[PDB]
Amino acid sequence: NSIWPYNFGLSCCYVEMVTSFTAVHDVARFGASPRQADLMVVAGTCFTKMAPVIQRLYDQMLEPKWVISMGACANSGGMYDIYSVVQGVDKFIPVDVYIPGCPPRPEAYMQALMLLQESIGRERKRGERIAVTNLRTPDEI
Amino acid sequence: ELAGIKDAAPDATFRIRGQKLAREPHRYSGRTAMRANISVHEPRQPQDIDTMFTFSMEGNNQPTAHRSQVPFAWAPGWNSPQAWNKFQDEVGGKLRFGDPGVRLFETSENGLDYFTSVPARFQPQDGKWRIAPYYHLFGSDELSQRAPVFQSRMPQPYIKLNPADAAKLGVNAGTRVSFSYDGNTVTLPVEIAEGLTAGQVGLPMGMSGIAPVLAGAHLEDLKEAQQ
Amino acid sequence: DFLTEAHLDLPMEFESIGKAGSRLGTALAMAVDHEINMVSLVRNLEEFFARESCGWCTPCRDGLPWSVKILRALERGEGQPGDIETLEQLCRFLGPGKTFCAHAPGAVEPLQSAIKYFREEFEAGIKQPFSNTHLINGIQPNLL
Amino acid sequence: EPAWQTRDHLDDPVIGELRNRFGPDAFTVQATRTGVPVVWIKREQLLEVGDFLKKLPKPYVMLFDLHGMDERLRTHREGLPAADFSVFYHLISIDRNRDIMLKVALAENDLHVPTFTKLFPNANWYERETWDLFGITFDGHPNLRRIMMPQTWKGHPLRKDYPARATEFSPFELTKAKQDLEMEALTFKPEEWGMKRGTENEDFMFLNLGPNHPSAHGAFRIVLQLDGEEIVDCVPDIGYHHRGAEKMGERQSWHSYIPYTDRIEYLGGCVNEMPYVLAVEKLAGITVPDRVNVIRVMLSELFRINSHLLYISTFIQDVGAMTPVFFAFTDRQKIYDLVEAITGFRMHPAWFRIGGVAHDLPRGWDRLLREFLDWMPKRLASYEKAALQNTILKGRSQGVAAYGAKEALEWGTTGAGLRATGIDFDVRKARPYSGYENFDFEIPVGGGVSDCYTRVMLKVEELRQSLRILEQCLNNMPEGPFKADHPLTTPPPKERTLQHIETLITHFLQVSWGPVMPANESFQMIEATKGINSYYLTSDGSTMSYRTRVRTPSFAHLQQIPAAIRGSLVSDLIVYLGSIDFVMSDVDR
Amino acid sequence: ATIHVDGKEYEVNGADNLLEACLSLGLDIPYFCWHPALGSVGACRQCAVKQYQNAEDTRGRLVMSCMTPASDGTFISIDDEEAKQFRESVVEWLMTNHPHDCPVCEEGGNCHLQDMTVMTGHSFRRYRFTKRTHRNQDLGPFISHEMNRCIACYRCVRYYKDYADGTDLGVYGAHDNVYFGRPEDGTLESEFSGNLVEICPTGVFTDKTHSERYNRKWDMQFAPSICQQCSIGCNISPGERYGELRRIENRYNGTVNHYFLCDRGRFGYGYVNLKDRPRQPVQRRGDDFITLNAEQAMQGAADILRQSKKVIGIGSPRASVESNFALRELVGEENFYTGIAHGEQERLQLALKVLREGGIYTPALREIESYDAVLVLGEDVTQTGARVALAVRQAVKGKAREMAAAQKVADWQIAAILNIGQRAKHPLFVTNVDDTRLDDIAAWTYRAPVEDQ
Amino acid sequence: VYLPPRYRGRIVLTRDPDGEERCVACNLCAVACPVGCISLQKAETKDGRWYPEFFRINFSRCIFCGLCEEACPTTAIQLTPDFEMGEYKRQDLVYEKEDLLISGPGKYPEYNFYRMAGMAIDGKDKGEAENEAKPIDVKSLLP
Ligand code: SF4
Ligand code: SF4
Ligand code: SF4
Ligand code: SF4
Ligand code: SF4
Ligand code: SF4
Ligand code: SF4
Ligand code: FES
Ligand SMILES: [Mg+2]
Ligand SMILES: [Mg+2]
Ligand SMILES: [Mg+2]
Ligand SMILES: [Mg+2]
Ligand SMILES: [Mg+2]
Ligand SMILES: [Mg+2]
Ligand SMILES: [Mg+2]
Repeated sequence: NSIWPYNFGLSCCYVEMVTSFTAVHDVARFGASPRQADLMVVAGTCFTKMAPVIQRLYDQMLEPKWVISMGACANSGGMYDIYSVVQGVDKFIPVDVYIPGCPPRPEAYMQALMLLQESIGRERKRGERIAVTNLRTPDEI
Repeated sequence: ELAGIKDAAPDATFRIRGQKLAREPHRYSGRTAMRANISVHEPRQPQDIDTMFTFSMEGNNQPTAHRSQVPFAWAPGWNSPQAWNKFQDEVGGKLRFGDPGVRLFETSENGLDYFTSVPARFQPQDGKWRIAPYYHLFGSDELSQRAPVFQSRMPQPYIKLNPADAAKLGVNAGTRVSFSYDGNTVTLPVEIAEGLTAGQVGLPMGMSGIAPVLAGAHLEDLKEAQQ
Repeated sequence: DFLTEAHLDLPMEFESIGKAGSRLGTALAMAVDHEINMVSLVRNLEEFFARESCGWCTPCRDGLPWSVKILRALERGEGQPGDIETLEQLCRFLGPGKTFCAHAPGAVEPLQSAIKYFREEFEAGIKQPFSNTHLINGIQPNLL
Repeated sequence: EPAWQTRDHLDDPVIGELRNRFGPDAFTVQATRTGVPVVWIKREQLLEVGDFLKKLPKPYVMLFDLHGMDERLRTHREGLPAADFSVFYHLISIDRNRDIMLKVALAENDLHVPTFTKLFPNANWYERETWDLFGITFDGHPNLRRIMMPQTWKGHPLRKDYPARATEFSPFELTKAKQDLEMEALTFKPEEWGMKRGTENEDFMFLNLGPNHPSAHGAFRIVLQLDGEEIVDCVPDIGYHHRGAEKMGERQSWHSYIPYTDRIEYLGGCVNEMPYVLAVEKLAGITVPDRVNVIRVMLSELFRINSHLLYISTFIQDVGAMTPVFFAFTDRQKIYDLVEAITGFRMHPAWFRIGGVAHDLPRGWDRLLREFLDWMPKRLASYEKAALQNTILKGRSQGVAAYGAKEALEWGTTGAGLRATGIDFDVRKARPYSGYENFDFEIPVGGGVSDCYTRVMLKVEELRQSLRILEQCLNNMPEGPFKADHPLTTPPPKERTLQHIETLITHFLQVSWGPVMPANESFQMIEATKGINSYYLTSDGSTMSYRTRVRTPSFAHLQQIPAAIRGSLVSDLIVYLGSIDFVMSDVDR
Repeated sequence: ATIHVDGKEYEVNGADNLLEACLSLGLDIPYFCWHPALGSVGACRQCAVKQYQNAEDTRGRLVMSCMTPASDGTFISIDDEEAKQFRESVVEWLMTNHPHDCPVCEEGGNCHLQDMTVMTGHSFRRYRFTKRTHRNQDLGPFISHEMNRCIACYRCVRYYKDYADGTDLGVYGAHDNVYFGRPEDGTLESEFSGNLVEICPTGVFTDKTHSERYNRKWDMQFAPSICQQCSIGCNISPGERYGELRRIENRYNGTVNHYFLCDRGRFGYGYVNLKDRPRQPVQRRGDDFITLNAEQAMQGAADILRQSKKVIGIGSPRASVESNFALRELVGEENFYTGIAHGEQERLQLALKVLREGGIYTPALREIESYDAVLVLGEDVTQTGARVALAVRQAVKGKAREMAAAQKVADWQIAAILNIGQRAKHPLFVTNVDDTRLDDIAAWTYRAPVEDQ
Repeated sequence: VYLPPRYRGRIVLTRDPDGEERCVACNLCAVACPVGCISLQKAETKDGRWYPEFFRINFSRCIFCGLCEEACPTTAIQLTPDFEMGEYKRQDLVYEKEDLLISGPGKYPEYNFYRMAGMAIDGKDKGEAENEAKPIDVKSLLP
């Protein structure tokens, strides 16, 4: 129950979860650098220029460290299968929890924090989503 | 003698304005998911050091490109086979910038002599049956016949016989017949062939169990199936 | 081509009737009396000209049946806006030169000639709002 | 005239002048679907045509854009000189509401062009990028380092013969690029970055300011040269947010590229896809109905209000002292809820389609917008008065980084940077686009100086006008289609392709192979949330772009920074960065 | 030889129709029934272009491009408003009866009707009434049949009957109910019936071998390859998807097989998708099999071969020029044995000698369609190399073309050329042990042993 | 949290008013995807019915643009208001039809593509589509 996330959000993912703390337990109540960090959150596109920065910020934090890869750009390339973008943060950093979306909703980050802390202390969620009869039609609000 | 195979196609390092020729349409689909069940980290596109083509769309396939080896015909607005109109100088004419082939030899100045060897007339031998080659489009090729689609199409094995020689034995229109050519004793149905000359038997060349090398050879004994 | 009562005094020869809009064919006239609805008569003609065709050229083979169906709908009372304007487009695109033979150029002569003189009997059949879609549920139609 | 037909501008008072001064054989006027006369100058007469244009009765006093183009594989190039590569210069004039696009043909072997960095100073970064992406050198450039790619790159990306896809990941090259950074953080030589080496007795620390700082929307790695705590010279280091978005336009059809237009510069959802969609509509020949125009301007106003609220709040908070205008972000969320109810996507809606819009507005957008327009105005008034009566702001940010009309013109500044110097040049009012002309909204300008406070006050009163436009949109939304009936609209209105075979065929081919835009060139310039950006599309007749050039404004706004702050302190630079509305994805595209 | 198209002035061959010339110049005219191999018939009416005269006739007349001679003083305009509207309405008429099934059609992104419907700029349905429907036939195990998608362009019938001499496919019915198929369900007898899958502009005839494991055209990956089922070098372009050969399509070659293949080459490709093909070098250690690497296999093979008193190689006649050579180099020139019987080779090197050392020109596969007389002495050309049989079939129709050119009939008006011929052919004398497939056109067939021939 | 009826969300495959799946495996969504994260293969039911043999969508690449749903001519694939769980391995973010095929008709309740198509399946014969006429045989007697 003690995580101080060092949000390394680069692109529109960053300004989408600009209010990530809102859904947080320990932060926002006192009692901010990778030298004293435990959780890194890679959110924006992983370019071929920011990659050394990301890797050194990973090697600066100490071993009890978990990284969360938010968005579809940090996970695997993205829509940007381009010459100047590394095709996933896991290409050079061992990721712990992946989150899909472009960009993911802050609820996704909240749930990712919960799902990662449950690792320390679709198949499992398929029945609910698979069998829903009907949906609200796109004609109202 | 094969010095002409070097010109049959441009080697590697042949580029069209720096680009190498493409093997896939520009809008080739499912690139980051067609190999996802095996592993989600997509591999690098395969490297073609052999030829001038790339196993990807990052290449060039334009009607006005200056090469004669076209993987496929597509032009903006003309998706179908009619896109081959854009690739030829005059429609129905040769491919623009020539056609991809090199004849190895050109007609010589002087020809051969007359072959002064006429074969003697074919007189049928009693107890021997010269094999007449019958070739089938489906099933007479070593590799095509293996296609599970040609099994439906290829004919059933048979041995054609002249009516004057089918009636000479007891065999009639469909009776199985056993014959020995080598160690093997094959047994095939019988079809009557009115056009086949008397002292011959037909056999489907290439079809499994009958080697195309069995053309001109004579099977030494033929009789009813002896059920 | 149909002709009204005014054209009844011109001499029966090629040039006269050709200049009057119609054409002298076999010179065997047909008199249509007042009790014959023109839309029903033109439907009876176009269904013969459409069923009696051959399959070689698209304008005839595929456009005469469309005119037959439009005329059946017009004589049943289920015409729609854009029907007569679709029939008139068939008289220009089935004319001489657009089709392989002369069957359709002549097939579409009574149609245009009846429209010209009796358009009122054709309009009187248009009693429906043009509609062609079926309103798929979740899609909002493209308005006008 | 349908307002998009291919027309050469022979009846333009500038080509007559160019003919009177150079003779009627020194150039060839190309007929394009842009709005500007495209003249094909020779390489040797470039520096004497640019200067002649700069010295005129009503001159061309702004170089708006300058980038190359690879023509080696281009079939339909009729009426154009023989060229392998080519560089174009789009010069804007303000006193006369006219533009001109010079062009220079080049050969693959002799690939170099005289430098424009003497006429228009805002050609340094443009030529650096043209040399970075194309192999086009510029004879006489102060420093011609690669600006977008790292100096260790080997190829030239935007060339045709360069694969536009990511290559096998290189761990050892990453290892080298990571170790050499930490090692060679030892000699920030002035000569390579052009900083003249100081005096050796001042602060030679050469602080690489903010490799990761929240003031700038990205790394942006600005390098400093201080004498005391003054800046005497500074060079920005950009390229860290460059996802290939101009080369992607050559790998995606005219339809699939719209999400990339949305990502070009976030914070603006439909503002970014408006110029691309209008340019490809020019390429196609579509004239959208009134309903589509009003829908597009409503969405772009919503996103403009959103981005302006974010910028104002962030500057107010980041100057050091602020009223708890926590809600303005709440209102941003409210606008996002509206955009989500309308487009379905919230962020990066990717709503605008070629020839129209994706869906007809939902059934209950009326009340959804009316409650917003009844909840906003009093909030904005409070917003305007709290930001004005806050004297801490007028102290910490007033005269911090001030430039005039001349500097804003010569550095390519647009938006609120410009138009605060007194140059009333707004694209919505000058060159009305997408039925902008039918609304009543006055464009706020400033008097003389253009500093942080004046820029922020201008962006503040640039909100009430957006709200007036929104209220007019709500009051009179015309009834009609949301997609122009045209054989090239993409894709055809669904309820018809679901039941008609012709529309199904059109939809099939347009979403499978892409719509075939006839060979031509198009251009559309709009007024974005932060500056002016425009798309210069070149269709080779295929189902994808042959070239997509995005002019984003934050490029010039960052380029101007060294000139704007010289002899200023570091805090002045910080509040300057906080005042110029810029994004790093906007900069690097 | 100097036409005016939309003001522009081009230079064309004045001996071909306006559709052919305009398509050779790079212009875009829609057309369904014209094929550059089957001549021009004016059936579909879809290649209409306005034709003027005097260079100042402001009111031309609509005429079909494929049927006008494209002479010298010709003034046309492809883009005329009336021509545009007629071409559009012509596809609208075809779309009146079409089936709403592009998604399920075997050929999407490959259909010519889709191309021409998007080309004529028609994306709105005014038709309101029912469509005509048709029942399908069972044409064989090769090609399917969906007569709902027929636009009656007559390409299938023209090709199959007048070109390939099929005799078991034609047209039935009339008056918008016309039908193109076999007289009764059954397999199509013609060897060259596969070409119906690309001759037909719509998805009426589509091959089953690709229909089973289907993939849209864009998804395919092609490469220029050569058919390997025959002694001719018919240029194909096989398509792959998900790691298996999906289909074999024709690759134009104006010197060998311009537009047409066999069925043995178009459909006999299924031997590469077999699930028993060797995929790794294995070694038989007595009775068990152990899969090897590449370097492991090479090292093991070399270790066993270096200890051998003599190594011989047996190349095949179906490999490639290198594969055989490469082998020849591995075993020595001396130890390389052609994997064909002695008699199979003697009459192969004799044929090679006749081709090389005999001062007689051996024609290409398309130059066979230009010879007057043919003597097929000892070969069942239809069953061994069948494209030569189709070329001969094209050569025997040369007398009709001569009779037509002597009467000043253009070489693209195929209906008049055929009508003038009236079953008059060049002499062709086949010769085989029994009946052939070229007997319907042969002047005389000799049925005798290979000594009497 | 309230999400708009608008599709953005978690791709999902639906079924028609009947029990059968909507998808017909035409690849129109696999090619319209900007990212190329959809990959399927068409299989054919015994009678005549097209259906996807395997359907696979890479959710580590999906940007949720909605272009796929916009391209599908059979309304099979739709974007519904619900987010994917953030997986642990990234391999488990590749959904394979089993996961995607929902039990219901989705946003559009009564649309049945095969009621529109012209080719025959088990349900409808040649002349039983929507706005279609019974097939007249060429061997008929009527003129
Ligand atoms: S995942 Fe989407 S929102 Fe996040 S950085 Fe990438 S493109 Fe931007
Ligand atoms: S117009 Fe003549 S040729 Fe054409 S379909 Fe009708 S009858 Fe046949
Ligand atoms: S034949 Fe062509 S137009 Fe007709 S349904 Fe098939 S793909 Fe569509
Ligand atoms: S079956 Fe095909 S080729 Fe034959 S007429 Fe119909 S569309 Fe033309
Ligand atoms: S004739 Fe037939 S079998 Fe021979 S190469 Fe050509 S296509 Fe293949
Ligand atoms: S999801 Fe839609 S577009 Fe994709 S294959 Fe299925 S029916 Fe076709
Ligand atoms: S919504 Fe996702 S799955 Fe569908 S087209 Fe877009 S990126 Fe691909
Ligand atoms: S192609 Fe000329 S009439 Fe059909
Ligand atoms: Mg190889
Ligand atoms: Mg000719
Ligand atoms: Mg049936
Ligand atoms: Mg059947
Ligand atoms: Mg029949
Ligand atoms: Mg076909
Ligand atoms: Mg070798």
